[PDB]
Amino acid sequence: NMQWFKVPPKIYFEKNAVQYLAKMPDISRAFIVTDPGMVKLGYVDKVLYYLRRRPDYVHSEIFSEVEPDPSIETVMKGVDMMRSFEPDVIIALGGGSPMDAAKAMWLFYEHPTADFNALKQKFLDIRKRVYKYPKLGQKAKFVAIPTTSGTGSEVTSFAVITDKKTNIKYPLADYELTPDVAIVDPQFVMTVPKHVTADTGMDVLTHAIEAYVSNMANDYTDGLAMKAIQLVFEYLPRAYQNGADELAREKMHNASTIAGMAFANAFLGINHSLAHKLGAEFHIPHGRANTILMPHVIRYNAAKPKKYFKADQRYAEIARMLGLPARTTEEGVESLVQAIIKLAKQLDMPLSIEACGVSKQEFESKVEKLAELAFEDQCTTANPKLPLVSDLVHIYRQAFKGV
Amino acid sequence: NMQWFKVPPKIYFEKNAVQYLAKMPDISRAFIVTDPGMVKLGYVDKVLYYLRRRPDYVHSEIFSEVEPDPSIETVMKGVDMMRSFEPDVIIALGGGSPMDAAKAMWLFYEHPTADFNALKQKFLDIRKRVYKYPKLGQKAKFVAIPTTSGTGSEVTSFAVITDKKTNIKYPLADYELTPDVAIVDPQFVMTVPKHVTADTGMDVLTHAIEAYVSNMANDYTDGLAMKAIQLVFEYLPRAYQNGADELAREKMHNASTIAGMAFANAFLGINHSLAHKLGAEFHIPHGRANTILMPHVIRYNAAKPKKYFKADQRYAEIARMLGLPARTTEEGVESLVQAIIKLAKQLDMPLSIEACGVSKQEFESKVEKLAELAFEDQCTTANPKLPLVSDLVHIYRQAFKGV
Ligand SMILES: [Zn+2]
Ligand SMILES: [Zn+2]
Repeated sequence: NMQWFKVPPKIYFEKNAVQYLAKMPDISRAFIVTDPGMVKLGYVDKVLYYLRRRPDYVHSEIFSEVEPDPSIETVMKGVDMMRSFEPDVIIALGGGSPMDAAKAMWLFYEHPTADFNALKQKFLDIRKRVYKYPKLGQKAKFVAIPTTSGTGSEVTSFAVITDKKTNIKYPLADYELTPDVAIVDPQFVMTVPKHVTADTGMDVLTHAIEAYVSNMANDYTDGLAMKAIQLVFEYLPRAYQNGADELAREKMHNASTIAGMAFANAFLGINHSLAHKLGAEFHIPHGRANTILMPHVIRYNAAKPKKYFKADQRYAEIARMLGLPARTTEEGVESLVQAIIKLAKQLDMPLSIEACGVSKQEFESKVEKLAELAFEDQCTTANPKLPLVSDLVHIYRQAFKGV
Repeated sequence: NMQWFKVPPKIYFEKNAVQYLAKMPDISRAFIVTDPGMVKLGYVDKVLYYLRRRPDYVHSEIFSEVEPDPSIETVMKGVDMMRSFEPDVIIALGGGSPMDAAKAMWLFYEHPTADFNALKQKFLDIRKRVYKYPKLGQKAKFVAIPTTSGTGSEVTSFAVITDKKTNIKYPLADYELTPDVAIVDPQFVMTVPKHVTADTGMDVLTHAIEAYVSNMANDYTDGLAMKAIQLVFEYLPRAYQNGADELAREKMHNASTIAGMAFANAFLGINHSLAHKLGAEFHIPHGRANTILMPHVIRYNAAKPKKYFKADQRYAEIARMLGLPARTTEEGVESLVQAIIKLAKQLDMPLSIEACGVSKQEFESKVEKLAELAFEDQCTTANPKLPLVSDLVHIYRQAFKGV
């Protein structure tokens, strides 16, 4: 009946936070996990530069062959290199893919006695307050360095790896995979194109709102989630209109992590469940799908359940702090909805599934399937109210019309 | 030029959070550091109860001879017992005194090669972003369990130990003393008398406000500080009027830790500097002294410096979020001041140094001394603007009249 709050014990941020790698104690062998993109932009060179500046010599190995939605094959390939190389630090540089991929290798590197076939079956129960295999004695430290703003994976214990010969998406639980250090350096976000600045920027906002109305929300996550929401409405338009705006980028990158610290402990809701499946089926970007769904999900969650429920009031708290009309809970909710629609328009994002290129026959033929899968999504468990599959169908249909 | 944010990697909270000690992995020998008060209330029995419920036998040693403002003699006495007992977990149960005392023993237990005479001279530079002696390989885990709401010491790396044959107060730096686990259980706060509920409750508010206008404030600490401020204005009156109010106690205990997470990284200001010396000289309780000074310190810090300064605007942000009139920065500031005066009155607290029993001759004879010492206080370094000793004299004089 108790609750817990967990984050990386050290988060370094502001520009050139990456320079900590020149100061970080007790590291002689670094295993860098990333993708070809970060290598292309010389971001890996940036990391290696500060390791060279250490008084003692540092041997480094690079693992760049990481694909979106990392597979087990990719993981075990990395583990094999790690076991021969034996790093005392693992540096995950990139988006959610290299982050989750690196976390997975870290697990099997530290626990050679672990089997993936076993992990496939055991599921993440978000009611549990202790890891079966927590961090006790590890041979390598884990440093997360996100390059988007963002997934906030640099503060979570969540690692997901796809199977391919099945294609089921498996979250890895029982093992504690929270990074030892998170380096939130905005210099890595400077180059992000504007249409994904908008996508990733709205996922941060979705993470924070969902974390705030989650049935796991607490005093510790509430303040962080609220702050994240504030920062997005303040600087995401600026970051979009001008990606050279250093202040706007610094704020969004922090908001991404702060939103992460909230949902790492409070989890999410059906918005991500609905977006997971909608985006995988029609190849719609994650944050783009979240924006289309948000107006309709908030209205559903705000609807007092058929009959202690507070989701409607909590949505109004966000409006009230945003300085929006919330004299009553009902209008406060709709104010928040309208603010999000305005923002979405500023970022030139679609506001319907139909606007994305999806037919109405292509959609109606898949809606029952996605609704059922969405319900099955782990994130549904933390939604302020457990929905019927029919509730998710209705939301999807409203989302197709748009708003 | 980078910044960092650090907290205990695991914070357990809500009622019966102490039950984690039955689940906490890899502990066979517990060294409990506390004071006679916690033993009297059976709080130590509560801790020992859950250690017994572990599958494996747990040998426990208790160290209760801890006095307010712990001395080095107390520390080295504890270390000697630890070295013979060899605990794999240290449990600090109590207020700031047993917490700081336990942290100090932990240092010398883990680092037998450390000298206090050496630590006396090296000072806490709050510009540094790496510990000279961080947590790498420790033979004992540190569990902090606060019983007041509170000092928030259960999340800081700050340990202070008095000398007596000198009586200089020495913060211990270079060594990383952040607890591995913080257990914020409101069952330990239920019995706190109401006049100290008010004192400790207002110190939380002082920690949060100072952390928010500190020159070290950042996106991560701002959200936490703001949340803390909200919780106090909402539940501190309730906690005062009725100490059996379980919700009010749970909220204040969380607010204490959340305020801690903010100032652990953002530090404080002259309010604590002024309160440290005022309280040590006239034996005025910490939070009681902070309340008398706050109206006058906020007005000073809000005053635009003689000539990027934002302290005035940030004070108004607190008023605005509190729903107070802040149409302009100037009135927003004064609104916050008035809200604090109202609160102080609800808690039946004094509003002047004279109201505490201090004469006007007893005061005027000491004011230069305290002002000079206040300036010298470490906390002054993080104040939004560096004050002259004369500025601190004026504040002290305004505080004597009251408001
Ligand atoms: Zn997301
Ligand atoms: Zn204090």
